[PDB]
Amino acid sequence: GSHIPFDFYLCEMAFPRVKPAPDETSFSEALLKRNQDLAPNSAEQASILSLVTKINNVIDNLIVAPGTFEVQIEEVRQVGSYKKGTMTTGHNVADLVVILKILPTLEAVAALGNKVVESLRAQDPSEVLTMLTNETGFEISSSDATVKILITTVPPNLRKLDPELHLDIKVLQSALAAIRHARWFEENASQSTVKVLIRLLKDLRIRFPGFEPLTPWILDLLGHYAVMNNRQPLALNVYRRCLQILAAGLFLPGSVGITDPCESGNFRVHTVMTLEQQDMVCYTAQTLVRILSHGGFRKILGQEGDASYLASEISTWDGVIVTPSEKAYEKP
Amino acid sequence: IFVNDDRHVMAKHSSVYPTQEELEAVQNMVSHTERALKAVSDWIDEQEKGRTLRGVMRVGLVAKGLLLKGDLDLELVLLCKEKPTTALLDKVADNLAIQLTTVTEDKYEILQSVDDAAIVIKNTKEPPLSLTIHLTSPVVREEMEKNDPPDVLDRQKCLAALASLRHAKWFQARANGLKSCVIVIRVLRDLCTRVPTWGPLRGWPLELLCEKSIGTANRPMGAGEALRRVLECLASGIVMPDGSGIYDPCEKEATDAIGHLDRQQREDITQSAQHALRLAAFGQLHKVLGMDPLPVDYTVQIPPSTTY
Ligand SMILES: O=c1ccn([C@@H]2O[C@H](COP(=O)(O)OP(=O)(O)OP(=O)(O)O)[C@@H](O)[C@H]2O)c(=O)[nH]1
Ligand SMILES: [Mg+2]
Repeated sequence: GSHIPFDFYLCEMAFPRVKPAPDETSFSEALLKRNQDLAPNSAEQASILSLVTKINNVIDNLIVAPGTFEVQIEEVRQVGSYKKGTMTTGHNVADLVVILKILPTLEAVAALGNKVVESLRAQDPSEVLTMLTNETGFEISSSDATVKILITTVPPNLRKLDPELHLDIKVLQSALAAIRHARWFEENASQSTVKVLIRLLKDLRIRFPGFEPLTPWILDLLGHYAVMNNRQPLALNVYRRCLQILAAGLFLPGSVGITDPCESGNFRVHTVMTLEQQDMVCYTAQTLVRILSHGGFRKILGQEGDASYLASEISTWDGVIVTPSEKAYEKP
Repeated sequence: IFVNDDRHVMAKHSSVYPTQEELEAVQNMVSHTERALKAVSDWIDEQEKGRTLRGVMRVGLVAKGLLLKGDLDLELVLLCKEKPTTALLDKVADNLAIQLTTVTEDKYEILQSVDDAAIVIKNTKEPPLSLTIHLTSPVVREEMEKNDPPDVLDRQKCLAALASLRHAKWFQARANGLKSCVIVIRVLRDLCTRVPTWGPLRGWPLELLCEKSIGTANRPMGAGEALRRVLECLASGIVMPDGSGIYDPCEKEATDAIGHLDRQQREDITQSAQHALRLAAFGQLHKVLGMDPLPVDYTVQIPPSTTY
C-alpha cells in the first residue's frame, strides 16, 4: 500500500530540537569497538582471499578453455558477504555463483565440483581440501576457509526445467537474485558505514530471536536505507534509526516498507515474512527502541552478556520500569 | 486505503461529537456573552469620551472546534489597551450583568476571580455551562520580554491567556485545514480521557503532535491513515527523554510542548502507542478506539463570530 510509516529523518525540519542533541560519544565508541570484535582477523581474510582466488581462477579457466570437459560454464560472480565486505569473524565462508550453459542436473553439479577440486589438488598436492555437494551446488573448504559454489543457469533454461531431472527452480532463482543483490550493493550500498551497520544488524538478529525472520537481503536494504536514504550519510550511531523505523511499522501490513530494487515491478521485501513474523519483528524493535533510550546500548550491542531477556522480560532502567511490547497478531 | 479503519474512526467520531442541543446552548451562551462584552465596551468608550477594551477572542475548545460530548467548559479572552487591573475586572463583571439583559432574558451567574485574572460565567442549565473570560493585554508580553496602578493582575495568568490566544490563531491557520487532523484530535482527545496513560498529552501537546505528524506526510490522508501516522510517530520514540520532543511554535524561546512529562510517563505513553499501532495494523483498531467492531466540514462546530 502507498502507505509510508513515520520516519523522523525523512522530515526532520518539522521537529526542531529544543536542547542540543545529547552527547552520544560512548555509544559511537561502543559501536566501533563492536564492529572491530566482529570483524575478521588478518589471518582469516588471507585464507579466504586465497581460497576464493584459487577456485575463481580454475573456473575462469574452465570458461575460456572449456577443454574436453562436458560442463559449460557461462559466467562466475562473487556474491554475498565476502563480495560486499560485511563478513563476520568465525564464519570464513565465501559465496560463488556459477551459471551453467546447459541444464544444471545433480550429476553435473558433482562433476564440476570434483573437476574443480581436482584442479586445485594438481596445482598444490600439499594443501588439503574437501569437496562436498548439496542440493544447491557444492562446497570446497580448507583447514580455515570454505567457498560455497551456488549453481544456476542461463534464464533461457529456466522455462525448460524438469521437476525431477534438474535442480529446484527456487534454488536456481535464488542464485541469480544473489548476483543482482551484489551488483546493486557494490553499486549502491558500497559505503563505509553501511557495511559496518549490516554487520551489526546481522549480530543483533542473532542475539535477539525476535529478528530471526529477517533475511540477509532485508538487512542489506535496511542498513543502506537507514544510512543513505535521507544529503550525506548518517553517522553510524544515528543504528538508532534502524530500530526506530522497525518500531514505526516499516514492515507492517499496509506499509510500502522497502521495494526490492532487484525485482519487478514494486515488490515489498518484507512480504516474505508471515503476518505473525511481521508483528514479532516490529514489537521486538519496539522494545529495543525504548531500551536504547534508557541508555541500554551496551546490552543492545551485546557487550554485557546475554540480553535476549530484555525483549521478553520486565527491566528496570534507573527506576524506570520497561515492559516489553507483546504479540498483537491474532491467527484467525 | 484503510476503508475499514476509516469506518471506525468516523463512527467513533460520531460517538464523541457533541449534540445539536449541546452546540445550540454553546452558540447561545457564547453569542450572548460576546454581544454583552461588545456593549460593556461601548459603554466605557462613552464614559471616557465625555480603546480601553480592544477586543474579545475565542480560544480553547470553542475556537478550535474541539468540543466533545460532556464538555461544559468554554473560554474567551478580553484584550485591554493597557494592563488589565482589579478596577477594570470589577467594572466589567458588574456592568456585564446589565448588558446581558439587552441581548437575552437568560440568567447567568457572574463570578470574578482577581487571582485567575478572569470572569467566570455560569448559566442555569443541567448540566450548566461554564465560560471563563480571561482578561489580559499585550502590554504585558512586551514587559515580560524586557509606572502603573497598584492592582495589576497576575502576570503569569495574563501571559497564559495570551499563549492560548496564540494557540487559537495557530490552530486555525495550521491544524484546521489539515485534512483529518481536527477529527483525529477529537477522537484522540477522547482516548486521552479513557486511558490515563495518555492523559498528560491532553490539549496543546496532543494538538501539536497531530498537526506535526499528519502534516509531515506527503499527501492528504483519511481519518484511518491519519490516526495511524500519529501512532507511528509516537511509536518511533518521539516523546522519549532523549529526542526532539515536541517544539512549541507559539513561543519565542525554545519550548518543549511536552517537556513536563516525566521519564516514566514518556515510557508508558510510548509503549501504549506502540501496541496501539500494531493493533491497528492487524485490524484491531476498534480496540484502540474502545469500541465494538462494526458489522463535509466537521471542523466547523459553531458559527464564527459576528460581534467579533
Ligand atoms: O541457494 C542459494 C541461492 C542463492 N543464495 C544467495 O547468496 C546469498 C547468501 O548469503 P549468506 O547466507 O552467505 O549471507 P551473507 O553472505 O550476507 O552473510 P554471511 O552469513 O555469509 O557472513 C543470499 O543473499 C542469496 O540471495 C544463497 O545464499 N543460497
Ligand atoms: Mg557468505
